[PDB]
Amino acid sequence: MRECISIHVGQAGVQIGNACWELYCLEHGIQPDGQMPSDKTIGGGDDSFNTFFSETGAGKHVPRAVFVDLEPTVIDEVRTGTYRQLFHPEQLITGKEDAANNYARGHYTIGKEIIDLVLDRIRKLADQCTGLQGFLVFHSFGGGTGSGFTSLLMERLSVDYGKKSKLEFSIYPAPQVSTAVVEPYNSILTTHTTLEHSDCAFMVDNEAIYDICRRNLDIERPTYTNLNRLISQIVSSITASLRFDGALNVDLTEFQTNLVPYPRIHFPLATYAPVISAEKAYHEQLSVAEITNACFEPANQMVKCDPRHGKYMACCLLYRGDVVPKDVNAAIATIKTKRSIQFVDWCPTGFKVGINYQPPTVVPGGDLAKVQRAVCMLSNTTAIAEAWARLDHKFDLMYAKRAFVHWYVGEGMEEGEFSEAREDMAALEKDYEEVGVDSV
Amino acid sequence: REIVHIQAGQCGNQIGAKFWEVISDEHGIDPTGSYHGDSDLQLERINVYYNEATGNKYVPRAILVDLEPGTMDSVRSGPFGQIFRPDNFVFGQSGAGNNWAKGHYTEGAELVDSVLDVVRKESESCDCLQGFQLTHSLGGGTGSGMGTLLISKIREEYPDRIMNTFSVMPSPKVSDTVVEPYNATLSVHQLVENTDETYCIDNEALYDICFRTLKLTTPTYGDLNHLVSATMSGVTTCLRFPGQLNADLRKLAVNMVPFPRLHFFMPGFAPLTSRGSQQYRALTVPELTQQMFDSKNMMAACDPRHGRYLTVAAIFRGRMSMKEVDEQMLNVQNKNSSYFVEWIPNNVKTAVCDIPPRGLKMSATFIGNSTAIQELFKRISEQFTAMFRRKAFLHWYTGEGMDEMEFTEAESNMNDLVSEYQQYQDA
Ligand SMILES: *[C@H]1[C@@H](C)[C@H]2[C@@H]([C@H](O)[C@H]3[C@H]4[C@H]([C@H](OC(C)=O)[C@H](OC(C)=O)[C@@]32C)[C@]2(C)[C@H](C[C@@H]3O[C@@H]3[C@@H]2OC(C)=O)C(=O)[C@@H]4O)[C@]2(C)[C@@]1(O)OC(=O)[C@@]2(C)O
Ligand SMILES: Nc1nc2c(ncn2[C@@H]2O[C@H](COP(=O)(O)OP(=O)(O)OP(=O)(O)O)[C@@H](O)[C@H]2O)c(=O)[nH]1
Ligand SMILES: Nc1nc2c(ncn2[C@@H]2O[C@H](COP(=O)(O)OP(=O)(O)O)[C@@H](O)[C@H]2O)c(=O)[nH]1
Ligand SMILES: [Ca+2]
Ligand SMILES: [Mg+2]
Ligand SMILES: [Mg+2]
Repeated sequence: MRECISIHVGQAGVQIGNACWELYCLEHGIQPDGQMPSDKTIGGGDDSFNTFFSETGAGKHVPRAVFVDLEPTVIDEVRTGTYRQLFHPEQLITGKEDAANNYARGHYTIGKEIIDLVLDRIRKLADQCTGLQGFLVFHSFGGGTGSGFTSLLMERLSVDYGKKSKLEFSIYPAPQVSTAVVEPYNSILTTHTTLEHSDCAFMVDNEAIYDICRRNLDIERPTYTNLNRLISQIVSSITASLRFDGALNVDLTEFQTNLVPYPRIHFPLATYAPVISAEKAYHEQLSVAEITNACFEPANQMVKCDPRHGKYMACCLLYRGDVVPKDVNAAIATIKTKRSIQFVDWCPTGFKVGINYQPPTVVPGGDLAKVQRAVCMLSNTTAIAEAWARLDHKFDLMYAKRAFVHWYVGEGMEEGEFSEAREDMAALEKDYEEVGVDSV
Repeated sequence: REIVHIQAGQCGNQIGAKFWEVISDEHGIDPTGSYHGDSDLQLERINVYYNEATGNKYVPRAILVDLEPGTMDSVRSGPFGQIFRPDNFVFGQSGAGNNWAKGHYTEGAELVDSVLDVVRKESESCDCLQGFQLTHSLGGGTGSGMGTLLISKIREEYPDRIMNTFSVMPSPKVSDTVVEPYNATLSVHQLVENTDETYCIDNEALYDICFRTLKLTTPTYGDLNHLVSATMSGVTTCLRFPGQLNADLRKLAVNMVPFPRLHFFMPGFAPLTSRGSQQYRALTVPELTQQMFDSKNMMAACDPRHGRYLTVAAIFRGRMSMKEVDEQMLNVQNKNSSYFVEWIPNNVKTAVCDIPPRGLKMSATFIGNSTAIQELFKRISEQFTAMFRRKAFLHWYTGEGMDEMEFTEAESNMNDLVSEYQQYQDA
């Protein structure tokens, strides 16, 4: 048991979902038709991969997942694509009219028409769990559905499932691939609304991923496909602790204990390595020391910010592949003596380490070199508040003129909701400032 | 004169399993529960830890407890996993998430009555139950939170029996989560009131022994546990084999505990020899004695020279000169008399058992009630305060219904414990 249900919301959530589940299948040896020859227990089981996959009597391994979008064309590609046999038709849910990059339409006008159906389908999955751990919710900040519907769903999930854990993978907007001027509005609105209902949220800065694809993989103009394959590797690293077993494989929930010192301070910074092309990986072994060192290069971060000018409240290292504790300990020792790693005075300075022996996997036709060992660092740093600061400033510029606000008001929202949301974000920035101040 | 063993949580069940492997070997019991030894000295007091079952089998009087099935599944499939009574596996599914509150107040509260039913079944088959021994960590949630809950419940139902614990203290040096100082402080609060004897096993010390002395660059928890189970075998030798000194739990307590709250012992073991050519070297009684008193052989990271011994129990194992043992023990006291409080005359007691442990021709186990143990609690207190100052990570606990006041109270009592040690260190 300890099942995990994934919910993929809007285009970004769905398309990232595609990449994640394809990768999971390849990591576990699950075919596109759902068959898994190595699984000798037919129709069920309590293996580690069962946290993410249920099983049918016919031997099909089915993602514990729901895909939701307010228009049909993205999910329609799942329905007709390579892994269409993987999902039951009822797991893939679509409306006919999207939120038009408007939080109001995602949370209210359009979202309300489909929310009950979505919850019913999620309930169907939950009732098949013997020990449900919680939910993972994938969505953009900037889209109308990703922002508006997600926050509606999170509110309703808190009612129907209480304090059952809810984690987010949230796509933070970047101008290189953004599709709406109002994405700062949608971002602040959903962040405010979801804050009390989320236990932990992994922000993914599209610009950070964009830069990584350009610099480390020599991709001239990254597409969502490029971005999502990288993002999936990082999500896989984080969930691998749940999907594989091993003596040194520390569960994500245990990292969470360290990562969340106060309820609102639940936004870890993810850093991943190695991201390297096949051309450059050839005849190049990246050691434990090398990939570990790369975790403190801000260019490898999932969110653009500078931890060297902030304070740490936690540092977690999630290794996978050919890695043993001896080498990790040596690597960390070196880093302790050379890097800019200052902790707040109220938390221990020790790094928490987990190791999963299953090696990193890559999708065919991908950009990433297949490597023998990889690492994802999860740190709690005051620096991540930079991301809030940038968004909040963009919000302030437009809202001072009430630009585009009539679109939200026309859908029933009030200016009070905007100022309330913005005030919460101001308080959040203040929170990250306060935790960094020394104790009396 | 039966003892009921309880092992709670991951650490508790893993050291617990190791303990039963070790003493089973000593008593000649194989994984099936059959005696295949060649000495009646092995069976003379085997009733203390084992029930005799049909087919002339020996079954540990052991109850295995956890809020998640993982570790106990591994115990079941372990070397001596088959020996345990299957009905004595009591486990939930939810886990405790390294949360004392979950173990003590919510998740554990749901499971504790089931455990007590098994305790009662075992106690009813005892001719004359002397008491209980618990193995657990203080840094987690189940062993710490639910373990101290169990202790409280057991005291309520058996208020005139002895409660003994092997308690693994957390250390940043060997740590799983940052909230370990919270869990430990909350637990010490319980142990000070509800145990008669507590063996303080410091993970910091276990690591330093493995690293410095035993030359292991990268010790696993399994290697830490070899030290613990060896030590546990030593300190319980007097209970398991015929002898005069500290032959039961109450007589040990009367000898070791001059004041009821000061019942936290530093255990020690010798020899601790790194692998190589010197591993085959013959050990003399003088060398054993010196090593057993050496701070580097202590299982609690405290400097004995920073305090005074209130009481000491020493137990030698193997074929050796009783005369030489007596002479060397007297030498220690007479050559270092200032470290033994003069207001407790003759406070060092020595036992000698013929049966040595596996893989050694002779060994010595040390049990000290030293005021230096205050350093251990001071460490936890400082780590506690660093976080509690800012109420860091407290939401994990308040979410289970706990209030800040309960933390304040636990901290104050542990600080009182420290000052009580300092009082007698200066007396
Ligand atoms: C860890 C490894 C360090 C453990 C190993 C054996 O079970 C342990 C043997 C033990 C070794 O002691 C040493 C190296 O000086 C060591 O245990 C330690 C260091 O704690 C071993 C290899 C032996 C050789 C013991 C016989 C004799 O008493 C001497 C020594 O133990 C003591 C008291 O120092 C044994 O023969 C032990 O088998 C493992 C398997 C290890 O690899 O992982 C474990 O769980 C372990 C402790 O069992
Ligand atoms: N990384 C990544 N980002 C995406 C992807 N698709 C969209 N985005 C980002 O998501 C934001 C727009 O939100 P969408 O998910 O497309 O919109 P939606 O959730 O479908 O909401 P509506 O279309 O308005 O109903 C922009 O910042 C995009 O850059 C994707 O596949 N991968
Ligand atoms: N010596 C030793 N300590 C352990 C072991 N497992 C966990 N610990 C320690 O115990 C604490 C964690 O408690 P744990 O027993 O895992 O949690 P629980 O299952 O909820 O009781 C930490 O301080 C760990 O360092 C073990 O096998 N051996
Ligand atoms: Ca199966
Ligand atoms: Mg859309
Ligand atoms: Mg544990």
